[PDB]
Amino acid sequence: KSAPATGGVKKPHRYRPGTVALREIRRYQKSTELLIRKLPFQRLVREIAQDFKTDLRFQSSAVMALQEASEAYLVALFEDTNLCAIHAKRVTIMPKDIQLARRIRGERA
Amino acid sequence: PATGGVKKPHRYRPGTVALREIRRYQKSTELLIRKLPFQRLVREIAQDFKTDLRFQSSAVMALQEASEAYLVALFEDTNLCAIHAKRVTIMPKDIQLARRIRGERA
Amino acid sequence: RKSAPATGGVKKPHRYRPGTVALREIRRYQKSTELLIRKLPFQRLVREIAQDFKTDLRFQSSAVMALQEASEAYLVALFEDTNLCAIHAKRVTIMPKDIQLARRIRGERA
Amino acid sequence: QGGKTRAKAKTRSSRAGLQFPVGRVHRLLRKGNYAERVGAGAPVYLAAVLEYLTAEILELAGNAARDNKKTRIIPRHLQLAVRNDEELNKLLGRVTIAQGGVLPNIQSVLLPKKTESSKSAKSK
Amino acid sequence: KRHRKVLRDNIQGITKPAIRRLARRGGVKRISGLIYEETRGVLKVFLENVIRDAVTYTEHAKRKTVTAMDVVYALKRQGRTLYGFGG
Amino acid sequence: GLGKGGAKRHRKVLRDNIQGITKPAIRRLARRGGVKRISGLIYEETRGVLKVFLENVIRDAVTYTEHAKRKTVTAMDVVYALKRQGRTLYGFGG
Amino acid sequence: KGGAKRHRKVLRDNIQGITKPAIRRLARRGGVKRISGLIYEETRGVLKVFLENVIRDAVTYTEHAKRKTVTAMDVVYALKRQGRTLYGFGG
Amino acid sequence: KKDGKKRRKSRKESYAIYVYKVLKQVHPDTGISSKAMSIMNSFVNDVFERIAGEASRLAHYNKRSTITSREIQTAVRLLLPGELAKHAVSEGTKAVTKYTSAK
DNA sequence: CTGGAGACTAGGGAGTAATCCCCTTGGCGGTTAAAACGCGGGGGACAGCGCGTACGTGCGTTTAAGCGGTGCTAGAGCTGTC
Repeated sequence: KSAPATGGVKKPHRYRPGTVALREIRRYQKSTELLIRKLPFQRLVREIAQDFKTDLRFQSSAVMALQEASEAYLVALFEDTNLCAIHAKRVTIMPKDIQLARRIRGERA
Repeated sequence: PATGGVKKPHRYRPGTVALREIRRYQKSTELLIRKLPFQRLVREIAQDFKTDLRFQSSAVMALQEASEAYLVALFEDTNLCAIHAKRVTIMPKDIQLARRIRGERA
Repeated sequence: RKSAPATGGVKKPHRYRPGTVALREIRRYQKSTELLIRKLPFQRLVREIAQDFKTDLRFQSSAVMALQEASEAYLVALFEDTNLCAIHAKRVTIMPKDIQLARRIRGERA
Repeated sequence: QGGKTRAKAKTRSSRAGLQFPVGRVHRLLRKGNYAERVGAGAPVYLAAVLEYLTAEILELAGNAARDNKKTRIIPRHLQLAVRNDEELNKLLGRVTIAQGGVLPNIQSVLLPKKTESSKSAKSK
Repeated sequence: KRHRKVLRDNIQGITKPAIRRLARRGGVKRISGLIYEETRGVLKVFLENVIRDAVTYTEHAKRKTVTAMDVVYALKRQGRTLYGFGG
Repeated sequence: GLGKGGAKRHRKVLRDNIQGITKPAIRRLARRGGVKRISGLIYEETRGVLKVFLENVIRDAVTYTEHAKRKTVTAMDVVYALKRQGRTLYGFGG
Repeated sequence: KGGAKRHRKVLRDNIQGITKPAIRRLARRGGVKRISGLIYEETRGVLKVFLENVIRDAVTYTEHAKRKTVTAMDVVYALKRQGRTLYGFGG
Repeated sequence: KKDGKKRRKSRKESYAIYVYKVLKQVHPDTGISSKAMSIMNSFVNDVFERIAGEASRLAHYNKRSTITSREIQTAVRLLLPGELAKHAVSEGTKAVTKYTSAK
C-alpha cells in the first residue's frame, strides 16, 4: 500500500536512499541541536582523562563546550569528506576520503 | 651526412622523463622560478597598494622562496587528490579542492 | 621424489602433508638440546623492558641466557599443557580457547 | 659578601654549565613586555630548553651531513631532519627552510608498473 | 566505597544513527560502514589532543575541576576557538 | 621557419609580468612536488592561485613599510607577514 | 650517534622480533602438529607478561645489592621465589 | 668616544655565534655554512617568542605577575611533543638545580 | 692579510628580585531534593555490501613550432657617505 514491506513486492517509487536523508538534511539544517548523547560523552571525556589526572572533575560548561567543539570538528571533517567523494565521482563518503582530508590539513601527519 | 634522411629518432614514450626529472628535482636546493620575471611582478602589484616603494633585494628573494614552497606543497597535495580520483593527471578541480580542504580558498 | 611446481600434474595426495614434516620436526627437536628462539632479538627485548623499569642497568651473558632458557622452557611446558587442552576437543590445532583454559587452571591470570 | 673579585668573575650561562646568553633572555623578556616581573629560574629554564633544541637539530644535521659526505652543513641537511622524524614535523609542519629543498617523495602512480611498489631494498 | 573499574573502551557509545545524524548535518547522502569506526576514531585523536592541552592548564593552576576558561585557552591555540561559556 | 619568425615576443612592457611563470616553470615546480602528469589547463589556473598568495603577503608588507616611514620593503616585513599567513620562512633577516 | 637521539612512537615493535619460525620450533618441541594464526600474537603476549613478573622481582634484588649490573644470582632468586627454579647458572 | 669611528654599532639579537659553539660541543670537528646560519638565527628567536608567548599567556590566565620555571615547563610540555618534552624538561630541571648550587 | 665590528672585562648608585608578617579571598571534600536523561523494550522503513551494464573519462604512440638556456651591449635599480 503506502509502504507495505512485510513479505515483499517489487516496490514503486518510494523513499530512495537519499530521500529520508534530505528530510534529515532539512531537519538538522532547519534547527540547531546536539546530535551526540551527553551521558556516554561525559563518560568518554572522563575515561580518557583519567590517566592524565586521577579522579578528574568536570564542570557543566566544560563538558558541553568540549562536546560542541568535538561535534563541530566532526561536522567540519564531514563537509570536507563529502566534497572529496564527489571529486572521486562518488556520492558516498568512504575511508579513502577521510584519509586524504586529515593528511592534506596536516592533522593526520 | 645529409640535411634530410635521418632515421627514426630515439624518443622516449610519453611520460618517461618524468621519472628522471623527479629524482633530479627533489635533490636540488635552488629556486626553479626565474628571479627577473618575479621581480617585475611584485613591483606592479605593490604599485596599486602604494604609489612609491622599493625593495631590499632580499625580500624579493624571500617572496620567491615562500611562493615556490607554497606552490610545491600545494602540488604535492594536488597529486594526492589525483590518485584519490583514479587518475595520474591533476585536473584544475584538484587544486581548487586541495586549497578548499586546507585553510586556503578564503 | 619429484615436486614439479609447474602446471603439469594435479599434485600428490602425500607431499609432506600438513603435520608429516611436523612428525619429522618433533623427532628432530626432541632428539637434541638447543635454544629455539632467536638470541639477539630476545636480548633486545630483555634490555628494552628493563630500561623502562630502571633507567640505567647493565647486563651479562650468563644473566640473559638464564632468562631466555627459562622462558623457552616455560613456553614449551605451556605448549604441552595447551596441546592437552587441544586434545579435549576433536582437533589437533592449538587455539586461543585452549591457552585461556590452561592458564586459568594454573596460578596465572587467576 | 666578599672583598675580592669585584668584577665579572663568571657569567649566568656558566651557572648551569650553559653556553647561551641567559642575560639576553632576561632582557628580551623585559623588552617584549611579557610581564611586569620575571622571576629567577625562568631564563635558565628557557635557555636550557633552547640549547637542547639547538643541539638535537645540529646533531641530526651533522649526521645528515655525513650522509651527503660534506663536512660543513648545507641548508639541505636541515630539511631532511625536520621531516624524517614525526617529533620535529609537528613543531615545523608549516615551516620552510631557505635553500632546504624537499624530501624525495614517491607515490603509487609514481612508478613504472600500474599502482605497485614491489621494488625495494634500496633506500625505500 | 570508591569503586573503580580498569579503563574499558566506552568510545563505542557513539552509535550509528548519531554518526548518521552528523553525516546528514553535513549534507551526506550515504556513509560507509567502516567510517562509523573511523568517525569515533577521529573523535578519539581530536579529544586526546584537546585534553592533553586541557590537563596541562589545570596542572599548572593546581585545580582539579575543568574550567570553561581552561578549555577555551587550549582551543584558542589549536584554532578551534568556541565562542560562549567564556569571558 | 625555425627562426626569422613573427612570434618572437620582442617586448617586456605590459606583458610577461603574469606569464613569466611559463609552462616549464610550472612543470619544474610540479616536478618538485613529485607529480607525474600535468593537465593542460593547470598552467592558466595556477596563475590565479599564485595571485592570491602574492597579493596577501604584499598587502601586509606595504602596511608594514608605511608604518616604518621607509620607502624600501625589507625581508623582515615579509617574514612578519609570512608568520600569519601559514607559510613561515626561515633564513632571512639574519 | 651520541646523545639522547630517542624516537618513541605510540606503539612498540621489538616484541615482533620473535616471529613464526621461532614460535613454530617451540610448538613442534611440545608435539603440537599445527598452530593457529592468532597463537603467534598470544604467544608473544604470554612472553611479555611472564617476563614482566620475573623482572619485577629481579629488579628489587639488584637494587638491594646496590648493583647496576644484573647477574645470574639475581635472576635465580626471582625464579626460585616464583617456583620456576633454574639449575645451571650460579650456586 | 666616537668622533672618528663610524659608530655602526647597530645590534640585531642573534644566536649564530652561540649556535656555532653548540655545534662544536656536540660535533668536535664540523662546520656550518653562513647560509644555514641565517636559518637558525631566526629559528631560535621564533622558538623563543613562541615559548614566551605560551608563558606570558599562562601567567595572564592565572592572574600572576611573575614567570618562573613552572610556567616555562608548562609551556615546554604544552608545545614540545613526546620524547622532546621529556628531555627538554630533563635539561630544564638540570639547569635550575646547578644554578641554585652555584655561589 | 688588512681592516671593522662584536664578545670579554673594570667600576658605581639605584631597580627587581628571595623573605617573610596578617586579614579576606577560591576549590575540594560530605549531606541534600525534585526535575531531567540514560538502560532495555520489538518491529519497520530506510539504506551499506556485492553482482550488474553501458559508457564517456583519462592513459598509451607520433610530428610540430616556438619555447626553454647561453654569448655580448649598452644601461638600470640596489650596497655604502654625511
